[PDB]
Amino acid sequence: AYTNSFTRGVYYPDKVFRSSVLHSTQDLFLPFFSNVTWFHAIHDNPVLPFNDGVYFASTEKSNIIRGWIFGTTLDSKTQSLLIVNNATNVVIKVCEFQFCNDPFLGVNCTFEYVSFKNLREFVFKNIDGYFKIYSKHTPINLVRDLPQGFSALEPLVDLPIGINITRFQTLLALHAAYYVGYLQPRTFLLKYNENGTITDAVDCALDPLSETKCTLKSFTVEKGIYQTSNFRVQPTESIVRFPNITNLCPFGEVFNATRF
Amino acid sequence: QLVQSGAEVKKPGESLTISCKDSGNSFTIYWIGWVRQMPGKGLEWMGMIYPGDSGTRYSPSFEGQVTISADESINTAYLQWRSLKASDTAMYYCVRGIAVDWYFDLWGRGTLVTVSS
Amino acid sequence: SVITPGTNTSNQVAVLYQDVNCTEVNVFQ
Amino acid sequence: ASVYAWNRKRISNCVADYSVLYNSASFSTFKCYGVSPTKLNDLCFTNVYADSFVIRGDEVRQIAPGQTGKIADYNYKLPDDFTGCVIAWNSNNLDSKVGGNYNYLYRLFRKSNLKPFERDISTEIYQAGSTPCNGVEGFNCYFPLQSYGFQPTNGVGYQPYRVVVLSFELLHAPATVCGPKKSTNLVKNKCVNFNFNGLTGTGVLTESNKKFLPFQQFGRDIADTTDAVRDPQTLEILDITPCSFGGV
Amino acid sequence: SVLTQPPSVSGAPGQRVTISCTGSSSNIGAGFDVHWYQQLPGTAPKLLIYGNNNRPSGVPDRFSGSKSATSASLAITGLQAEDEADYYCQSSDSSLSGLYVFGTGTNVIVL
Ligand SMILES: *[C@@H]1O[C@H](CO)[C@@H](O[C@@H]2O[C@H](CO)[C@@H](O)[C@H](O)[C@H]2NC(C)=O)[C@H](O)[C@H]1NC(C)=O
Repeated sequence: AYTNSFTRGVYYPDKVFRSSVLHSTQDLFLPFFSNVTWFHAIHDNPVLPFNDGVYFASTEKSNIIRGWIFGTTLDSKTQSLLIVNNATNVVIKVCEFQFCNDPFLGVNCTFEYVSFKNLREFVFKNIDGYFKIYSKHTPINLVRDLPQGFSALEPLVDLPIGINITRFQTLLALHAAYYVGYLQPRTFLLKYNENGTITDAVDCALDPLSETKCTLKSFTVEKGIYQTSNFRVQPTESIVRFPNITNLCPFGEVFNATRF
Repeated sequence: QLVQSGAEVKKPGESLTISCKDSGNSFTIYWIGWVRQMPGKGLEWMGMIYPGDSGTRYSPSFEGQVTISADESINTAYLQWRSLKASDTAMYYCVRGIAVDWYFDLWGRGTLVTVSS
Repeated sequence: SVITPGTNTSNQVAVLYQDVNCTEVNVFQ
Repeated sequence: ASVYAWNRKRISNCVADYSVLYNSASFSTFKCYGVSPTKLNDLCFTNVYADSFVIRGDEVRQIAPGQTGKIADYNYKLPDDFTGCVIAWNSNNLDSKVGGNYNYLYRLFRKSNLKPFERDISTEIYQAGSTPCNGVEGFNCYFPLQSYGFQPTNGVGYQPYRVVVLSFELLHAPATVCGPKKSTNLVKNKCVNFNFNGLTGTGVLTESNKKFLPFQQFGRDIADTTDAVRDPQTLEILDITPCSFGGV
Repeated sequence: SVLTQPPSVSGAPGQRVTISCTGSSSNIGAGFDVHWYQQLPGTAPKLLIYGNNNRPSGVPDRFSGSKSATSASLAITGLQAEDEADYYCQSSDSSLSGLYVFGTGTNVIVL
C-alpha cells in the first residue's frame, strides 16, 4: 500500500548553532506529502534501489528488526556495510562476508568497529565518502498509520567508509511494519526557535503558497499580490546541422614529411 | 674484485680511515656499502651509498657513530671513525649492493682493525 | 504572480501568468 | 603501491609537525594549493588523507588540479577545488633496476574518463572492436596493464619519481589533528585576543546560558561571525562580546 | 628485528639435510624474498641463492630452497666434507630501518 509522508524526514543540516532564525538551505530531504511503500509482515525482503539516499522508518513492539545490509552485489564480491545491534552491543562491519542464500535471523576485510507504541526513524545518506546516519526514537499512541506532527532528527554517528551503495536489505526475524521513502534535493526554510531546535519548516517547491513564503522569508503572508518566480518553456530536442562533406583533411601530409 | 688496505692497530680516541676501491668500469650504476662482523657472532648492516647522486643510507643502530663517504673520480669509498672504542674490534667488509631485489652479490677480502689501550 | 488572501483567513491562492497567451500552458483571460 | 591501485592512509588523533617535513631539502617538487606551507604549523585540521604512488620523472607535472594527459585523465584525477599539498622527489636509486623492473604497472586503455578521487582495479579486456573479446587476447583485445620498465641508465625523462599527496578537509568539525602549540590558561571578563582550534579573534569571553546540543560546536549570528565557542579541554560554553568602541 | 634461526644441526654424508629460517609478518611478509649466504672458516664468503628460486654460477646443483609464507627452508642433497661452513638467511623489512637484516646463523656437522 501507499501512505502520505506528511512532514517527516527533517534533520539538522550542519553543526553550527542558530536560534530564532529562519534559515534557507538546499539539501537532500524527504519531499513533503510523498509516497512511501507500506510493507506487511504476515504469512518479503526484496532488493530495492538506493537512488540518492533513503529515509527509513519503523514502529516496533517486539524488536523483530535487528540489522541492516547495504551494497551493490551482496555476494561476497564487493564490500557491503553490515550493521547489527544485539541486545546492548553494536557492531559495524565492512568485511566481505559470504551472505547466505536467503539471509534471516531466527527467534578481504578492511574495517570493523564495535561500540504499535514506539516509532523510530532513520535517514541514511552518503556524501563525499561520509556515511551519515540520523535516528530518533519516540513514544507514539497510534496503530493505524503514521502520526501527524513534526519531530527533528539529530545525528549520532558518521562513518568514513566510502561504499557506492545501490541496493540494500533489512533483517527480519522469521520463525513490526516499516516504511521506506526516497530523498530529493529540495530547498527548505527551517525555523530555529530560541533553544536551537527546528520546530517548523516549509517545502519550498510544493505549491505556489510555499513559493511566496520562501520569497518573503516568513511564515505569514499579508493580503496582496506578490511576484515570486518566472515561468520559462524548456526546449524539447536538439538539432545539429553541418555541411555534407566527406573528404579527409591531409594532416598526415604535413605532420609526417622526411625533411622540413 | 674489490681491493682494500691491510690490517691496522691504533689507540682509542684517534681517527681511523679505511678505503675500498673498485676496479670495475660500472661504479655509478650499483650501490656500494659497508658491513661489520664481530668475532663469534653474525654480521650486521652498517651503511650504503649511491655515488650517482651521493645518496647515503644508514642503519638505526649505527647512526652518528661512524661516517662513510665515496668519490666518483678515484672510484673509492672511505669509512672514517670519530672515536675508537674498546669493543669495536671486528672484521670489516666493503660490499657491492644491488637494488630492488635487495641482495648482495660479491665482496672483497675485507680489512682488520685492532684497538687497544 | 501569486494572488493570496492573508494566511489568517485561508490558504487558497490563485496564480497569474504575466503577458502570455495561455494556449501553450477554470481560466479567465 | 602502483599508480593504478594507489593506497590511502588515514591520519587522525595525533599531533603533527610539518616543520620537520618542510625543512628537508630532499624533495624536488613541493606545491601546496590553498594553504601556504610555512603556515601549516599553526592550523589544526580534522583529518588527513595520504596517497602514495610512483610515476615517470618527466611527467610529474601532470599531478595537479585541472590537468589533462594520460595518468591524470585515466588513472588519478585531482578535484578542481583541491586544498592540499603535493610532494614529489626523485627515486631512481630505489625503484629502478638494471635490465628492467616490471613491478609497476600503469593503465592505458579505458572507455571513459575518470571521476576525481576514484580508484579502479578493473581488469576487463578493452573492446576496441565490435566482436566480443571473450577474454582472449588478439585483434582489438589488448591487456590494459603494462609495465614502465625502469632502468638506471636512461635520461631524466624516464627515471621513476615518488609522489605523495596530502589532503585536508577544511569543513567545520571537531578537530583532532592539531599542530605543536602549547595551550594557555584562559581569562574571563577582559578584552583578549583568542585562538580556538585555529580560529582567531578578539573580544571578551563571558559566561553563557546558551544550551548547545552535545554534538553542537559553534554558534553564528546573522553576519556569519562567531558568537559562542566551546573550550576543547573543558566542556564549557563562552560567549564572545566585541570590545567597546565608538566615535569621538 | 633480527630473524630467528636454529643454532645448528647435524647430518651424515650422502643423505639430505635441511635448514629453516623463520620470521614475522613485518620482515618476510608482504611478499619479500629471502637470500642465502655462506661463511667458509677464515675465508671471504660467497652467495648461495638469490631470489629464493634462481641460482648463480659456480655453485653445485645439490642445493635447493623454497619458502612457505612465514617461514623459509633450504635442502642439500648429498652433503660432502667441504660443507663445513656457516650459513646466513637474509631478508628485508617494510621500513627503511630494516633494508638489510640477517639471521643469527646456522652450522652443520658431517658424519
Ligand atoms: C605521421 O606518421 C605516423 C605513422 O608513422 C602517423 O601515425 C599513424 O596515424 C594513423 C592514422 O591516425 C594511425 O592509424 C596509426 O596507428 C598511427 N601510427 C602511429 C605510429 O602512431 C601520424 O598520424 C602521421 N602524422 C600525423 C597526422 O600525426
